[PDB]
Amino acid sequence: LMQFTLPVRLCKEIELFHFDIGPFENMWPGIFVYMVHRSCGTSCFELEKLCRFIMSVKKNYRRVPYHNWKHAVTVAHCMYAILQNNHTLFTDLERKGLLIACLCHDLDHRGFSNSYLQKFDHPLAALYSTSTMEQHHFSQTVSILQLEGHNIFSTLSSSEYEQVLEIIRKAIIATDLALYFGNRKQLEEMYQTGSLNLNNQSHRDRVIGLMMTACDLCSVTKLWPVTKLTANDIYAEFWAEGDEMKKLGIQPIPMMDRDKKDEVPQGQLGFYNAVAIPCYTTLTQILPPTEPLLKACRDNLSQWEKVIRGEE
Ligand SMILES: Cc1c(Cl)cc(Cl)c2nc(CCc3nc4cc(Cl)ccc4s3)nn12
Ligand SMILES: [Mg+2]
Ligand SMILES: [Zn+2]
Repeated sequence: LMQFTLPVRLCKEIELFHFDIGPFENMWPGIFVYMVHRSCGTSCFELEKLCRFIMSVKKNYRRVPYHNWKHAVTVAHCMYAILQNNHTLFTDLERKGLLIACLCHDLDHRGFSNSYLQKFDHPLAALYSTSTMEQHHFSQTVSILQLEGHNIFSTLSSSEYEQVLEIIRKAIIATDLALYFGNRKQLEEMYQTGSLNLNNQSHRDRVIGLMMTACDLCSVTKLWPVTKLTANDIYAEFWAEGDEMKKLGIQPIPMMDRDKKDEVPQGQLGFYNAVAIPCYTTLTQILPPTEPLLKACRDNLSQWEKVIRGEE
């Protein structure tokens, strides 16, 4: 009967979409367990195995500016908020699988894109020809699930276990933004022609893929100071990749070229209009209680519009 509790401010604000998990690394495991316990149940996982899993997941994130352990927990918290706001829509295995998938979705990221691994000719690019880093993240997740004392799913049947690992695999693969565009277009058509059916497994898969994009991008749904300071970590990676491209004798795209900092504000506008706003719009159409994500995203677009107008 060992409940996790949070100080009052965190207990109230963790329920909101725009919650920031804060700078105290040591509180992030407890924040995650708190979320598993309320979204899934105190009965979902054996506490000792869950803690051991969380700490090995953490040890397998690297000290990179953006694709780090803080990002993992942040993406899990956005999934927690979606799940808590859409209580009755998700199966017991989905609740179990999706927080784990979010915690694991960038395991062992090096701060480089799929594109950079292909141009560098990294061994992973020969092992996994598409969604290269995402196939790796899922491979690291199965490794950790198979360490002694780390099987958090040990009470599921063979077939339930296979179903949860299949939810996790698909959820992690869906965080490849290259796959997002086509997934969102199909969901838009299905919703607008009324063919969307949440009893159809291949439809559920698409909706979970869209949820994973929404959680992965959730920096654009925070309070503006969080959004703006997170953008600094995102560019610190992209600019390092740009430098590594210049070392291979390749002009990087402007997004990755630190010499073109001036173009960031306009680049953020394209990103909100082409990626983020379409993401949270379709999500809000399918799952109305996720509207606060769309509202926060549009508020951050206006802040980037002010940066261009020289008002910030
Ligand atoms: C906020 C955010 C999240 Cl949450 C996730 C991802 Cl993947 C992401 N990518 C970007 C970069 C968007 C872009 N910047 C630039 C900069 C220039 Cl000079 C030229 C073109 C572009 S296009 N922002 N971003
Ligand atoms: Mg990723
Ligand atoms: Zn991510």
